[PDB]
Amino acid sequence: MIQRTPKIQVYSRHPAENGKSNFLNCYVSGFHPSDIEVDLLKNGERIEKVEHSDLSFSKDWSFYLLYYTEFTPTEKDEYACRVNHVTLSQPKIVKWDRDM
Amino acid sequence: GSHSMRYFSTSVSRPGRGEPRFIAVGYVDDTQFVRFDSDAASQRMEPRAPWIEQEGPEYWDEETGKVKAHSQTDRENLRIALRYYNQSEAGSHTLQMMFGCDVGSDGRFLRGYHQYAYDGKDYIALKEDLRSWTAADMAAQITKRKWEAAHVAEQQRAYLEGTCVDGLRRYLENGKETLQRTDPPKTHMTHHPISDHEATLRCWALGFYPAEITLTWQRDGEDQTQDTELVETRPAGDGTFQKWAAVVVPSGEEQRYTCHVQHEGLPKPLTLRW
Amino acid sequence: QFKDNVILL
Repeated sequence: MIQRTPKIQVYSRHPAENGKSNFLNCYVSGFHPSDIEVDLLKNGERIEKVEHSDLSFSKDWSFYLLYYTEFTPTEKDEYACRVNHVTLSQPKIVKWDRDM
Repeated sequence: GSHSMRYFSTSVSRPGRGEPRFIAVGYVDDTQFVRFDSDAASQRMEPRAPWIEQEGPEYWDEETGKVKAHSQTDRENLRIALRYYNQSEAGSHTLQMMFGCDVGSDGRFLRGYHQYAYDGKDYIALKEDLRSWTAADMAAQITKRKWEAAHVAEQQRAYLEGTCVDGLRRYLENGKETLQRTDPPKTHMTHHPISDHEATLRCWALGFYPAEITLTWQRDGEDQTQDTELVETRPAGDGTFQKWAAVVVPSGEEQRYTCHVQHEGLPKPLTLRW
Repeated sequence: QFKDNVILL
């Protein structure tokens, strides 16, 4: 049985505005098996209280999850998403890009 | 418009690290409304949409009973599948299941589904006639004969045409203010200078429901099918969805390009130019 | 409304 590597997107719910409180998202999709680790980082350090959607899957049977947290973007603060999966040789860090 | 109800469930063995995890989820269109997680403390079917909360304690009791029994059935199903395949117990395995129905705008039955995947690959599926099974391999052929001998197809027909369409209809009425909405995309273009002789044009679609949409690039009337980066439709987290399509552009050539956007919330397709 | 069905493989 084959395995599929997560696709990863880190993005904000609403267009980014410094001082405006927002939601930071990390969408992992297209993966098999469902065993996965996902974290959102603030300045290279793991955020606590991060929530996630209930595990669900697409028509090709591959899984997807949304990991999210409330935050206020600022120009100096960097955000990232960390993902680990069987198919990955090392944890994957995808940096938040306001433009993407 | 036409609507759908789906239930998805995943059982995964966690060898050496505990008992199998079961997670089921219920959707009406692109909106989740229920969940059950065997690992959770609650041990109950839980509400996930404002409009399902109105269901009395009887509903929640029955739903819990049905999903718990399905959870335990799928735990034995993993053991059966291991046996069919002569797989090692050291390996971790997944059984996924999907069932539900489609209805038209008048609320009539359009289609029923009841299908399984073992380890992310088709196992057995109810055919559209709701009378027979498509089995993907020799193991599924064994399951198929047991299901033919047990008249299981008839039970699923009766559910998919009955309880499934009745429930979908009730949910659609009770959650009318939310489910019946179609939020058209807020569209815009961005420009990001790469180097001297290049820049990325990116076409955005934001805040749409439902998730289906098309974004397409053109260089002066002609399609640009292979130079476009298109990301997956992603949830904003608030009920709505987002997507973008980008093309790399030679410096001073931004005017040649147009972005095209189709969504059911849009009376007519949008065209965007830089 | 979830199905009312114990079905074994």
